[PDB]
Amino acid sequence: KHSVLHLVPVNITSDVTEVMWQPVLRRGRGLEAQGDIVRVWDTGIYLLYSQVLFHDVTFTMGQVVSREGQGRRETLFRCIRSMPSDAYNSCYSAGVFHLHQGDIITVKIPRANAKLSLSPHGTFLGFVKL
Amino acid sequence: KHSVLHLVPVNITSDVTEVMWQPVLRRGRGLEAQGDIVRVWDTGIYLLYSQVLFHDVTFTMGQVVSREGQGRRETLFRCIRSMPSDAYNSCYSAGVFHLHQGDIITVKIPRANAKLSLSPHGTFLGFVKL
Amino acid sequence: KHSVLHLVPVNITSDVTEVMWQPVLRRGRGLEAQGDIVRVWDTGIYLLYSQVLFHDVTFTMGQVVSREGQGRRETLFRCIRSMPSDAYNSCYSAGVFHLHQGDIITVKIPRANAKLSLSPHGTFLGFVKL
Repeated sequence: KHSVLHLVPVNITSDVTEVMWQPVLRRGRGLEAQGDIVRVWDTGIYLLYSQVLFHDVTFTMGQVVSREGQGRRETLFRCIRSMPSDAYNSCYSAGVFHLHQGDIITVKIPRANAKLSLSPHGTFLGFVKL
Repeated sequence: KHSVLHLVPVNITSDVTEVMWQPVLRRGRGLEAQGDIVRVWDTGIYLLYSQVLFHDVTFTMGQVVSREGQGRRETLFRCIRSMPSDAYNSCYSAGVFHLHQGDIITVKIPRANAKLSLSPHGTFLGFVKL
Repeated sequence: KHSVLHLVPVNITSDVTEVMWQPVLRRGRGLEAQGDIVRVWDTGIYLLYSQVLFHDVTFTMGQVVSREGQGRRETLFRCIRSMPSDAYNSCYSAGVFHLHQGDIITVKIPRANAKLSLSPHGTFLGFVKL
């Protein structure tokens, strides 16, 4: 029986845009959403998945998922999508990573006031301890 | 040892298009494909993943994955992709959700006679009990 | 506690382009990267995920993930993405498959000298025994 956390947006805060996250599914207690980041309390291997739904015209959009721990900062994975010059695209990515207690997980979109959907069905972030 | 179900198309039936599903991998017995829906017999937390391969010209395409249970209907997640005006795009999404026995899982594409691939390598639906 | 393998590029080798893979996370011992393929030593059910980050102009890009075992060759899944005529797109796909010891897993891009990113955050391949 695995520990899990599935998070959806509460609001979008504006080089960078981030998402304030709220839990809608939680089992176990080794992970905690604290506003726009997720704290890791339990060292382990986790499946981490991220989707962002973008509405921006023209430019390449994508999210970057990173870990910052005892002294260093590391990108884990990124999703990238070209947008039509006209409108709509979800960007999903996921992978398996060793996370260390004390780690902070960030999901950042490297554009100002990025037009991201608040919809829980389109933009979400989650974890499964493996 | 986890219960799992991986499903692929048998045919595509035409506001809405759906897929008739057939199992190609099954372990355990808490899930059942019944034509264009999947019944959940066992309450639990599941990773649910969905890919659809689209061939439509011009318009935004995407699939919507939902649960209908004791009295209510809920979208779980959606995938969205703009299509070139020219041709080809897979749309993958997945997440972790608490499903209740008696639940019906639907995968719907909100366009008439949507040009979806029957290929099992391009359009598929699956579950892993966590 | 699941066996896992997360692999990233070392270099890209040129009808076909493949990736030479190196492990960055490994638990258990039922899987082995050997250059551009992955050998399966342990029969089981695995979540297999693949992302490729493409930089090619114009044409439809995508990767194909296959298994070759005792006498037969089988596509497992593929990801497909149209590219702008202008630039950038990640293609992620994943699914659950029964793999047999002795199996060889391949990730192929069906274009010559495909412009793929070596970045470990953009192009990766992984496995979780279920």
